Amino acid sequence: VDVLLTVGKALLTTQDHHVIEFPTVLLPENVKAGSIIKMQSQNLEEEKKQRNHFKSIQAKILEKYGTH
Amino acid sequence: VDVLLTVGKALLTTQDHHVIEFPTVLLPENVKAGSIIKMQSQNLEEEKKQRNHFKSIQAKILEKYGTH
Amino acid sequence: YYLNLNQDEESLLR
Amino acid sequence: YYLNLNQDEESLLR
Amino acid sequence: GYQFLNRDIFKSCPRIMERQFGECLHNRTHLIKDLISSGNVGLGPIEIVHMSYLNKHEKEEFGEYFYVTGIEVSGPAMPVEFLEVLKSSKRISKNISNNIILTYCCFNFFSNLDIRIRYDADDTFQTTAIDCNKETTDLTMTEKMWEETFASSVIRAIITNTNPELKPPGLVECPFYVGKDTISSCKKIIELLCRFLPRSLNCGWDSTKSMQATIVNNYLMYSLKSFIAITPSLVDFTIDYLKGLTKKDPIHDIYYKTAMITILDHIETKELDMITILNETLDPLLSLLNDLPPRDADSARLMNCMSDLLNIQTNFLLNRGDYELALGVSNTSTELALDSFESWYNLARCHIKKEEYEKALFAINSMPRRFLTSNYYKKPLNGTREHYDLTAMEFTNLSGTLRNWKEDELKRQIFGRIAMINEKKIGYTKEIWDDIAIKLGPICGPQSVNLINYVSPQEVKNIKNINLIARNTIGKQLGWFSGKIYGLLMEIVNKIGWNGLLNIRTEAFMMCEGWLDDLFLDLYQDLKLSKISLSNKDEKHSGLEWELLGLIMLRTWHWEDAVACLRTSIVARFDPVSCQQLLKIYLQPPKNIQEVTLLDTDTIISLLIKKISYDCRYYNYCQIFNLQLLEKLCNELGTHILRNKILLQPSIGDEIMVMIDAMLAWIADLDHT
Amino acid sequence: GYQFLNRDIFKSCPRIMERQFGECLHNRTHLIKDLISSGNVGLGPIEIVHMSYLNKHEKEEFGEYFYVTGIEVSGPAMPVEFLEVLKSSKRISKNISNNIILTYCCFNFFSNLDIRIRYDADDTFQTTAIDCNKETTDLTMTEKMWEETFASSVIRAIITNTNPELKPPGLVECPFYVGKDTISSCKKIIELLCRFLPRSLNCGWDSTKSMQATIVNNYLMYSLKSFIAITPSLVDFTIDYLKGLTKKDPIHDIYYKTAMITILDHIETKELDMITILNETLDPLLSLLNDLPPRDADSARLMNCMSDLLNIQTNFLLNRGDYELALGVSNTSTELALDSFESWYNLARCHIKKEEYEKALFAINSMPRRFLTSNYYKKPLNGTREHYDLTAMEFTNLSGTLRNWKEDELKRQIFGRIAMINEKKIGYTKEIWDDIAIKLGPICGPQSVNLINYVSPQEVKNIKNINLIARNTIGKQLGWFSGKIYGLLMEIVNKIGWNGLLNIRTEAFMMCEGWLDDLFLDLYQDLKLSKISLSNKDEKHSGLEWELLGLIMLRTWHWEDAVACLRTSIVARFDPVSCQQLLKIYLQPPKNIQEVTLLDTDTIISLLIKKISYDCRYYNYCQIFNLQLLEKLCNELGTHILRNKILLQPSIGDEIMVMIDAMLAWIADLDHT
Repeated sequence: VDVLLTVGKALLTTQDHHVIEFPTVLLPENVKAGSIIKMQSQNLEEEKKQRNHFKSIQAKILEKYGTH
Repeated sequence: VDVLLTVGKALLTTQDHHVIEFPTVLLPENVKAGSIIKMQSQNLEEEKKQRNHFKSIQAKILEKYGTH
Repeated sequence: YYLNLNQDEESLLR
Repeated sequence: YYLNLNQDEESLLR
Repeated sequence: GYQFLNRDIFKSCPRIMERQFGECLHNRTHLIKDLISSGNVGLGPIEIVHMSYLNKHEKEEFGEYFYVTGIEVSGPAMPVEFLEVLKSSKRISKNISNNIILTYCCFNFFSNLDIRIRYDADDTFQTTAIDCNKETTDLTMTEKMWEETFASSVIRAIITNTNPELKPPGLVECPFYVGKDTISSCKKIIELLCRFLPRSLNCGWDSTKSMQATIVNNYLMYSLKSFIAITPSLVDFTIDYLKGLTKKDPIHDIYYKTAMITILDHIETKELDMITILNETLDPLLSLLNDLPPRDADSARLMNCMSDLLNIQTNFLLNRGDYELALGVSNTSTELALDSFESWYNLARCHIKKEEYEKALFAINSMPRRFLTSNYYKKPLNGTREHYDLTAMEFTNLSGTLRNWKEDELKRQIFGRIAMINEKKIGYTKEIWDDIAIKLGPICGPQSVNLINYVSPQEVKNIKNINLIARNTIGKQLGWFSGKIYGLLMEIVNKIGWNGLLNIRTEAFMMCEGWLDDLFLDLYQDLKLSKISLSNKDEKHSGLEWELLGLIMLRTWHWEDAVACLRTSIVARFDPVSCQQLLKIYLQPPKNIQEVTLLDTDTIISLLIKKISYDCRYYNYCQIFNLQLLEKLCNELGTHILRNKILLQPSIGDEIMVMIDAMLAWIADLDHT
Repeated sequence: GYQFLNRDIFKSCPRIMERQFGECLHNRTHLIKDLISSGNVGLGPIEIVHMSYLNKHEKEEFGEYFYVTGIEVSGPAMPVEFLEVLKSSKRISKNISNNIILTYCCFNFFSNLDIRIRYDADDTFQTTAIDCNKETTDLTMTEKMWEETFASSVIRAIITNTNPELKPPGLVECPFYVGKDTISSCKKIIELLCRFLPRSLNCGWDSTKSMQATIVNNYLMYSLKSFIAITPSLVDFTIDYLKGLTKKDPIHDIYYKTAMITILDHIETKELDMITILNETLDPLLSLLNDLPPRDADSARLMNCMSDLLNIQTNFLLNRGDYELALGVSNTSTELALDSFESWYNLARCHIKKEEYEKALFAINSMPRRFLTSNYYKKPLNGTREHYDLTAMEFTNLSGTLRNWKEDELKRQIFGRIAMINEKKIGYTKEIWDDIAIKLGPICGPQSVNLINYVSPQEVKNIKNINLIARNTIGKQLGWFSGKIYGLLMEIVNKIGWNGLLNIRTEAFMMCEGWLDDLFLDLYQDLKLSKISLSNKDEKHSGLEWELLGLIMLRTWHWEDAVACLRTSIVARFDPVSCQQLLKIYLQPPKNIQEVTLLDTDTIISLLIKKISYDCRYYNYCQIFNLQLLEKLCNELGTHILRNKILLQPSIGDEIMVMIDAMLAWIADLDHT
């Protein structure tokens, strides 16, 4: 997604004031009371690049050491 | 920052195979074994927009109900 | 007035 | 050879 | 003048009979220990005077006591003067020893010390500072701790006086604000509270209006605002004094500036000054912000304060119709304090005024959620039951220490185990003291929001509309928290009706809960109750019924009907609860009326005199609220015409005029500076 | 032929004297319970034969036993035949009863049942299945559980035979692979292991080579690879059998295909077939991937397998010089298994070959980290100490059950509490059996990596270079894990020297630890040791010293010096440890030599005959490794010339030729299909 959760801090807050509570202390020391974050994170589009990369390398091996 | 941590999963992994271990089960159900993420997250640039917005609103109040 | 106050108290005593 | 094997065993007995 | 009045008050205190000797002091000490080991002492216990007597026939020691506020404990002088009056004016029989021990107890919640001044029959006194947690400990009194006992007594007297639910029956409230020079006495009190502002977070807070104590929300700030409200001519002096404190103590600037803003709040003359100070206080503060990954416990202390100052700004902007500017402030305020009820409350108000009802209802949803005293008092219940819990020996001892009282007159004024005697009769009127106040009795504590628990059980049972009672009992009571939310809901039904409110609730569900649903149903029933027309083909309805119906009509903003019902509840008998609501309406009118006068000054003055008389009967000689109302009456009538109208009252006499002219003289003194 | 040989082996088994009767069976049962309640049974205990005797003078029961592998437990027939031979060929005295109970125990690790076949003096037998966790339980034997006992015995026999550290002293290893029709017997074994492939994860694994059991890394897969290695003519048959299994059991396709790849691995003829099958196995599998938020315990099972198949691919590509393609595979492999040592190992190899030494060292850093037996055996220590722990009564009983042995000859062959008698003398040569094997004794268990603990203490003390010993003790031993890492480090110093390796270590530090530092220092000391020139101005050095120095030179890839030192250690006495290393070099040469022959076939054949003789002395009649070596010799010499060279050996005779011609006949039978 593409949010922006302002903090009071573990409690975060949206612009429309929906409150998600994350990371009691797992939240960084690079975040502050009344600091703004930019959550999202978890790109599951770049899972097929490496599937392609995987299939490509397998194809090169088969071509070079498998067929005629 | 701007990383990309491939998973085995809590253990994540970089392209150069540095292994950060995050969220034993705090990690989403929208992430998989051998899925790729896109970490960063914590934009501390947009902290001055609302400082400006804050100072601006305070300035409008002072102008309208404070001075001549 | 404090004069009114004193007048009331002077009269309370009767 | 199995013939060589049998020859050895036949000779083991002496 | 004022000394005459004070001595008369000192001679007119009630008497509670101790069951077993010294239980009063041991219970106090135990209460204090529990308060300390519970984390929040707050203001601690009310002051007591304890009297130790010896019956001589029997070789029994026995004790009497009563609760008191308003004695200024600058040092020992004034409590000692009080005790000296008590002993020199004693009237005892032959069987009671002349050797009496008198003790005055004042709790200091700054150091958690209970300060006790003992006064013996040889006219010697000694002061002792007791630490109740460290048990065996007794201390030496410095001028610094004398000053915080002083501040403790003043804060407690103001807070207690302005909150009847905190008052025990028979509480003596002295006029702490009087002295030889009125202005000087008032300045000394104000300067005292101002100098203790850096320690205001240790003064406790009301948890029913705020979750945690804040620089804005604490008893010191409340007490300063309540006292300034009856000294409007000293506001400029106070602001100057606070500015002086910042020069000398800039490390505590946020407290002094917050006090300045609080004082000036709701004063139309000084709106420009308040806004200006708000500006120069808020836009540094915005900067302790950002530089801070350490998160320290002072950051939450200041985010709270910044949030509370924004709420003051938001409320200012809403009241001037500037809804867009208010929403910008209110949104910022809610981020800094998601734990703050007031931040969500004001946010909902912004959305309501902007007719964004769904967003208002979301704000309401996304919103965060008695001193064991009084065994000794028994209610008369309008003369239907006997109120006497003394043994024969206990009565003999009581009479023996009150020899000037004839004994059947004394027994008639005993309510359980306390003798409600008022000797000097300051504030007396026949109508009130010798009739209605004898029935009902003192109207205080949590039950004082209405008269259901004070009248005859038969009068309660004679009410046929059960909802009138069910929507007016003491547990059901709206509470300050949900009373506010109720108000928001009412503000919405005012625009779109109850059915419209329901539609928004499902709109909110579409983007569910229970306690808010309870309010919805309560609101509905109150609205149905509010449209009951309660007569002719000529029935009869008790005063209690008119009162209860009036309270519900107030709740649903039916002002004309409410005032009408409350007034008719007084036509039968005098009704302290109805009276107080009417006085309150006059003092601070509803905002949504077209500048209408619901009650003329002749009606108000009639009610005010009766109310003052009633309060005096059971030892409220402080009466901050009634002072406020007298000041308002002085403002719009002038003091001459006001006093004329007071003299016109049919119940008026010397005893009530002593009280009133003392109040008027104090007010007149203040209009000089 | 083979039956003659088998019966001779059955008549030549040793005897261990039980201290107290039945301790052998009770310890076995207790061991099994501990294995089960520890979670990993693995292969369970080796088979035992227990013999119950009655002394008649004294009315004492007493027992003898010995460990055995290689009896095929298809059903009861073959163990019973074994027991029948034992009893019919007994030679006992008058004091020993003819009533003897014989018991054969074979553990089934598929069902955790210990299967026991009891054979009485009336020639009746009964089979019993014991569950050791459920204690009192005894079961009825189905054909399904007979088949898994069969598979248990075969797997255990292969694994035990190819790992001398798992062997107890006196272990009888039967040639399970012989039969009436050689090819048919071998096919039956192969088909057995193949059909049990879906259950290979329950066969246990070696935890020193892999952290968890995987489809690739488990004892069933290892045993199948080890057996196929001596049946190369049956590879096509096996691949066909596995393809048939996939048709009938496609749900377990990943196991059958993994076996196919494993079998074909390291066979140059079938590289195209292996790569092709690897391709059609890996790029589905890549697809159980993605569709999966559920994460299930089979996903880790398959990620492991996918990772192991990629490692096979990576190793293939490295060996053909295709470093770029190998790195692409190796990077993918490391992601799917960060827990896999082998994935990080191959990654480091990729970087080393690409001369990216820093990245290799990072990979090494970012890498994851005895069956209480043998009381009964006492080492001769080269004839310096007496090895006899029997009581007089225990010896009388032993002699009484071995009546055909003359008693001083019997006592000389007792090593602690086990009589190391070998009656039929299969594999006998005078040089080995009547000299060197009497000293030293069996070379097995964890101490068998060198002869430090087998020679006289004086010979150890006579070594002046302490580092020679310190770098060859048994705890220090490199371990398979760090031996691999050592190899990587050696591969690096080969290119840039040790000082260059240190510079990379700080390069890695610039972007630190302890156990890797230990390897660095060990590596350094080994390199210093490796450049010792060990003679003339003519000193003398023991065989042990030459051996130890040879082992270190192997470790540091000084092949010419290593072979030279190991050979000279054999010039003095025959050295089983040095011999095995030399045979291993011939079987699988180092890759980095310029196709050099370090050992000619005449030298190898000389060593091989002595080694075969030595192994036979203490009952190793299985000898998979030596079969492998004979097959290689047959390949490059032909069987005629090979047999000529064997007949040329000065120690050769009928007894050793019985063994060798049996081995050669088995090999010749396999070259028909």
